[PDB]
Amino acid sequence: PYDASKWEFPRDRLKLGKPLGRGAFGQVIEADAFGIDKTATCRTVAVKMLKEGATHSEHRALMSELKILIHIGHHLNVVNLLGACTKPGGPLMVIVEFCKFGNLSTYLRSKRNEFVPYKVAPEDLYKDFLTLEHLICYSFQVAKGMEFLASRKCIHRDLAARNILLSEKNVVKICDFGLARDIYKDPDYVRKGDARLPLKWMAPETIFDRVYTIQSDVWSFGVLLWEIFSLGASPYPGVKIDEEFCRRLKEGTRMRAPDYTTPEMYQTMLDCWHGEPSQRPTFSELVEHLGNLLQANA
Ligand SMILES: CC#CC1=Nc2ccc(NC(=O)Cc3ncc(Oc4ccnc5cc(OC)ccc45)cc3OC)cc2C(C)(C)O1
Repeated sequence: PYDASKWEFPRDRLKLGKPLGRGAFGQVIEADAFGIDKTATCRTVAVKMLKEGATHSEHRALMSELKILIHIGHHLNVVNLLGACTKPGGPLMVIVEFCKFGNLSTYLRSKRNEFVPYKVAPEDLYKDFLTLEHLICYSFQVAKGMEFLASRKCIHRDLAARNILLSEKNVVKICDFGLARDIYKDPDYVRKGDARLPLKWMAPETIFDRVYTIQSDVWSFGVLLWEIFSLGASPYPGVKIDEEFCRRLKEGTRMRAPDYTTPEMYQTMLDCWHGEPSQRPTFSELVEHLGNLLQANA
């Protein structure tokens, strides 16, 4: 359902700005919302809306997404829904908290040179570098977000570092650009049947049987871990994404360890990549595991 008394935000109280992500039919825009949260307070927000080319079907899909985000609720590691513009005579707009640093994939890749496994040096004390603690922390935060989302009976279907955002104080948030990404222009999406699917993140039961579950999200999570500990590299490097790739993956062929991983983190990847979906760990198990890794790290 949609409770307008709670979620409806007047279009006039929203000041639209620069594009944040653009698709063919959808887009995410930066905006200035007046009193969306705390009474009479300006706040930077990100708005998802449709663009030229979009049809009634994309409009329907955007309303479903808004209703799903309403149903989800608040969690520190899930992008937070602030409101919506659903009234006639204007476009449908889904408003969320702004995440300053953008997607995790671009962010890690940009900071790849500023990576030091451990900050042991006394001179390095006052420098904003990426450490193994930071990477384990992001991995653990995504798992807490995915555990929360699992408890809400949701399935993501496109978990990847491109769908993780970085906010202030190293807080990561799960998101879904969806229509705000041009998948027909994007290389992470490969043509399979009548659609463009994120093949490199998909579990084998999804590539062949089109079966999406919380455990197939765990597989994607394993691929996301590879993205994190590769510092934003593209999965399966040098591999042609075709029928031979799909065949080998079902047989048990896995990715090699990324250049910045710890043996245990690659083991956690391998566990997430177990062929049988029931044998892959749960998000609740990954929270405790990654939580222990972060406590041992200190
Ligand atoms: C189990 C499970 C699960 C599960 N989890 C979800 C989590 C999130 C969503 N949808 C969204 O977040 C919509 C959305 N995504 C990214 C958006 O882009 C941004 C925002 C904030 N800051 C951004 C800064 C930026 O550059 C600096 C650039 C972009 C940004 C906006 C935006 O809405 C407006 C959907 C789901 C579904 C699939 C329903 O399921």
